[PDB]
Amino acid sequence: GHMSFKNFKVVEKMIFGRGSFVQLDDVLAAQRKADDDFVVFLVDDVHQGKPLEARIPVKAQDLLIWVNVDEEPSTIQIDALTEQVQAFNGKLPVSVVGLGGGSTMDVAKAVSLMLTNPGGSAMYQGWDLIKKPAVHHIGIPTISGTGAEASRTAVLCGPVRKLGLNSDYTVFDQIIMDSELIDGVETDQWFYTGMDCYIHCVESLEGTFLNEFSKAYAEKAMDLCRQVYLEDHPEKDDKLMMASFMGGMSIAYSQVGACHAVSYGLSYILGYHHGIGNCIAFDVLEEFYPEGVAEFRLMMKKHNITLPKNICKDLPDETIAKMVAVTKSMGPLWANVYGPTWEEKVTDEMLTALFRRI
Amino acid sequence: GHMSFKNFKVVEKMIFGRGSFVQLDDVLAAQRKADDDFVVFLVDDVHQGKPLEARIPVKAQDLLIWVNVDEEPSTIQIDALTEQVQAFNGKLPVSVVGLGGGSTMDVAKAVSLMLTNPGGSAMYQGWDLIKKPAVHHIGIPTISGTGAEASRTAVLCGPVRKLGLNSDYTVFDQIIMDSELIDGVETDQWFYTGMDCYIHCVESLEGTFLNEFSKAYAEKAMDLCRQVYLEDHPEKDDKLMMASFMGGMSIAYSQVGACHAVSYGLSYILGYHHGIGNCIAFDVLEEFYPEGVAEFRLMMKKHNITLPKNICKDLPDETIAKMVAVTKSMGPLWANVYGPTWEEKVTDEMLTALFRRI
Ligand SMILES: NC(=O)c1ccc[n+]([C@@H]2O[C@H](COP(=O)([O-])OP(=O)(O)OC[C@H]3O[C@@H](n4cnc5c(N)ncnc54)[C@H](O)[C@@H]3O)[C@@H](O)[C@H]2O)c1
Ligand SMILES: NC(=O)c1ccc[n+]([C@@H]2O[C@H](COP(=O)([O-])OP(=O)(O)OC[C@H]3O[C@@H](n4cnc5c(N)ncnc54)[C@H](O)[C@@H]3O)[C@@H](O)[C@H]2O)c1
Ligand SMILES: [Cl-]
Ligand SMILES: [Cl-]
Ligand SMILES: [Cl-]
Ligand SMILES: [Cl-]
Ligand SMILES: [Zn+2]
Ligand SMILES: [Zn+2]
Repeated sequence: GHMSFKNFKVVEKMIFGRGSFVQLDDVLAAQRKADDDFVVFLVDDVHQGKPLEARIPVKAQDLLIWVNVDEEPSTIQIDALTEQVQAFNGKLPVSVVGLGGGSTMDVAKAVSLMLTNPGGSAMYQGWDLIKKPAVHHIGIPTISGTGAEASRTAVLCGPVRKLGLNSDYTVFDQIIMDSELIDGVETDQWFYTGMDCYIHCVESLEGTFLNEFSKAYAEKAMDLCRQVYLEDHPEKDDKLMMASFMGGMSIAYSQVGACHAVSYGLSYILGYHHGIGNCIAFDVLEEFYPEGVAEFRLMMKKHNITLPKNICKDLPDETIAKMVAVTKSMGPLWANVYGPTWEEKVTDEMLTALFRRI
Repeated sequence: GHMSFKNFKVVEKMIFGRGSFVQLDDVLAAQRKADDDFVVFLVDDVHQGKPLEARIPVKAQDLLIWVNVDEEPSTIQIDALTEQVQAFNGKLPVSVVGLGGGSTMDVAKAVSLMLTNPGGSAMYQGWDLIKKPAVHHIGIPTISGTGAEASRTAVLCGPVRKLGLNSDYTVFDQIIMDSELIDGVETDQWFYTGMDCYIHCVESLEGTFLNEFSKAYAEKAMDLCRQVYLEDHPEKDDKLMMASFMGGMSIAYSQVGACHAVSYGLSYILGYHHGIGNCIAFDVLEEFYPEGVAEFRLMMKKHNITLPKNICKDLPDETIAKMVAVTKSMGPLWANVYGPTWEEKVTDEMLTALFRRI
């Protein structure tokens, strides 16, 4: 035998450019072989009533689903959506479009997978469980930072917990990166989601699992984040969309760390959304990432960002302990932070003290 | 109608990591459906007698061709190689491997194309002329900087001139980036080929045709080049391989400029190789790229690089004029430098004066 590095599968086709949403209809047309071939549009319901709605190239035969992301995606939701598509028409759609953030894009990835992989989405939560190629699927981010447009995963809250459908088949066939679509995101959520990128970079770049491929992508996306959140460039939306993209590219040969691991306890037990949750966690992690936290804090001041505080002050001991146990279980993240002796530092007590500061 | 941005097609699968050459045999095995399915290895003849030769996973049925790159690739060469493969076996090979620099990788791309596209390689020099998908093809760079592992082109000297087979079908199906394979490149050629990356970045980043996608890739590869040629990092070979890669990625929404346009006259009339030729040209282009040329010159001093000088001092006027006319004809490059009024600055006299300084 020999050791193997990951053979990394990327999004094969991409359009970058402001206004490029207008090209979606042509990309779709190339998949519509028959007159009646149809497309599923999964669209974040934030876009309902906004200028983008009128531009979505929906045909008479197509299925437009408004996705509500008040809660992040779940296996139940995926399974209901996949049955909806199945009841809508006897034919497979020729493409599934995810038009939204990480949540909606992940919904589109997962639906496109479940349309060709029976048994429900929970069954495929894990690594390389998907047996058949997905329906052709297109990702179109309308808020930048998760890198979900680029990744091989779709993160779903299952019967227990948030875990991804990781597979080469998960990857979008096509992405369209049109930063006009993000120009209206509100300041706080713009900050929360873009900090998903920045924080991920900081974590990855301090990790024990890192090569120069991932390092170069993470460095440059962090650089782009600094330009967006500390400077004032006319191309700020294109820069942030590019950062997001580069972040996603960096995932291959890197890992997250202490912020994601903590954030994961907050999300799973207290229902905090992914972006805000990482920001909340990062602000108590100055001992892990002193430079990144200091810079993050200047970024927050620059943009009048106020994080909620005292979230965990009065919670029952038992609820803390549940977050502690979830966080502690994320071995590969803690190994990324501390190396193979991580179990000696990642204690119930050290974690409890972090959560009590949030 | 609407405007369209390019829908950029990238290498779909990639392995990055030192030692990953050992994985080539497994990647090949996945293409060998029948016992007797064969592979073509196109290998730069520099590797003959070197440690790499013994490691190439050549099977009894396979065809190993030593490619001599004393001259850069030509349509005649491509056509002869494609006929050799055709005479070797009645079946199509299941993959074509290019193991070498830009020259060898481009030979592999072009052979893999010609095996499924009859009529000779000259006929396909241009844009999107290829009618049928290529044979599965794998690029494995053994000297870093051209970005040819990433690009949609294969540059061949045709009946006239160097022009590429540009097509989405040209793109490698798989790249393997193993910087162990570049650790032995000699100082001067290491410099010439890595400067292909750096100079390309400088040109692109000053261009009128540039978006933030290409800008971020070009910036980061230029950053990596600076780390390699001005600093002294233990990971210098991984950094340069990554720079090369990122350079290739930047091509989509950018263009070259005055260095490539000049260099092209030198190559076509005087037979200068691509890397050295760009270095030779760049050293007279301080008025176009003052900062890049100054830095390039410190890089040369750091590595005891001496460029040949007085190349054109005594040439016949007529030979200068041929280089001038070739260089002047590269409109899109000159438009990248000066914008749509470029014809008023790009004169016979201005170009002649540059060439007489080389
Ligand atoms: N697949 C992956 O690799 C990956 C990576 C990181 C995170 N994630 C997942 O991504 C999800 C979070 O994604 P996210 O941070 O983009 O947030 P999101 O998709 O939940 O959206 C956040 C909010 O912004 C709103 N929004 C979206 N586009 C907008 C626009 N143009 N204008 C105004 N508002 C807009 C949404 O309606 C929602 O209120 C989580 O479920 C997380 O698990 C996935
Ligand atoms: N397809 C593209 O997008 C693209 C882009 C830029 C340039 N190009 C083309 O690339 C070609 C030049 O490529 P290049 O600069 O890599 O040089 P190359 O392929 O010609 O090789 C240069 C020299 O280095 C030697 N070499 C290669 N690997 C080595 C190793 N491991 N150790 C020692 N010596 C080694 C070669 O034998 C040769 O002498 C030109 O034909 C140019 O037109 C193509
Ligand atoms: Cl829904
Ligand atoms: Cl929340
Ligand atoms: Cl040859
Ligand atoms: Cl030469
Ligand atoms: Zn995240
Ligand atoms: Zn070049």
